[PDB]
Amino acid sequence: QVQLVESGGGLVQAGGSLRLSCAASGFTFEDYAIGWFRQAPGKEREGVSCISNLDGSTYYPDSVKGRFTASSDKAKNMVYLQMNSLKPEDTAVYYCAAVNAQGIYCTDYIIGPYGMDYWGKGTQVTVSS
Amino acid sequence: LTPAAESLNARWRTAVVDGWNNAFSGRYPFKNVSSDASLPLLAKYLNTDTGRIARFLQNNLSGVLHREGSRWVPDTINTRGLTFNPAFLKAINTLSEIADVAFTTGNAGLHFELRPGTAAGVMQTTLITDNQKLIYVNQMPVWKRFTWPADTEAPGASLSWVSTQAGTRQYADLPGSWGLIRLLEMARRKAAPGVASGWSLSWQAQDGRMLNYTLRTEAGEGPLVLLKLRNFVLPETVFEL
Repeated sequence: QVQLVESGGGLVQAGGSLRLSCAASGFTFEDYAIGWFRQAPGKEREGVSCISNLDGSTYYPDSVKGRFTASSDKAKNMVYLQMNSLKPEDTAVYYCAAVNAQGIYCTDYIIGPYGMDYWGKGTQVTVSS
Repeated sequence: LTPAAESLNARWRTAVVDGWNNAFSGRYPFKNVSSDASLPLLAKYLNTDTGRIARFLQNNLSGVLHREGSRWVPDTINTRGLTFNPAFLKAINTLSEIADVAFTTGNAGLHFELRPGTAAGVMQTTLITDNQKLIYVNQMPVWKRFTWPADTEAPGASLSWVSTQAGTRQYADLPGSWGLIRLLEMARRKAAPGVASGWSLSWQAQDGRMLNYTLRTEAGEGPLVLLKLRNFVLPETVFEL
């Protein structure tokens, strides 16, 4: 069984930085793409990043592009989300998710309607002003 | 036109066009009507090698029209009394692509995959084609392989959904051998970005919610290729002035 454990959540001041970690286990790391998603109260869940361990492709929507960077560590089976210049709009529960990377590359469609195969339980990120 | 060009156009009409029109006029997919075109009869016309069309092309046009894979490539150079009708070349290449994708065995038949998509306010979806069911629950998508046509006493396709605010509603129920094709036609379709051999399908349900799926094909447009027959006209001439 796949396990995805998020950590690094917490309260941060606007303009500050936060690094999220997704500890992955129970799958061949190289065969999967890892997506970061967020859901805030009174908002639909949305994709914020995609990284494929299979082809190296990445995707970020314009809302976070240039501020958020996803990276993959094959040595530790971890995926990080480095969040810089944090805004109040970034407050949400953040989830990491996994999807079979065979036959795909990271796009808005993958972290949009396509659907994920496995989900983590999520970590709270609160941006304070 | 020269009499060689003229008699070739007349042979094309009597040997092929007239019986294509008799067999397929006022039938789905050619016209959006309840009566279905016969798939075995359509195979008899457009089969890659044994089809009535391929046999006409080989017997009459072997010196000016040649095969290249699933394509028919014209060559009227050095036959100065002949210029192909562009609608003719386009029609035969449309039919050759359909035969290449859906008629490899000499009969209708292909495999494809569907993956249920997600959308705001949609809790569950059920898509059925020729008694093959894809039931999407718990935001748990899976790729499922399908056959078209599939042998069943219930041919056709259906789509239903459960919104976050109501019980099950039926989007469409399309009976017959073309049921899947009729259903696909109703979706908003485009290449799925980042999905190899992938197409996004989006049906706007009666409550305004989107019923999303990803289609994955084995070759070309897969079952979407049959939509090229919608309003398709076999031209009355091979050669023009």
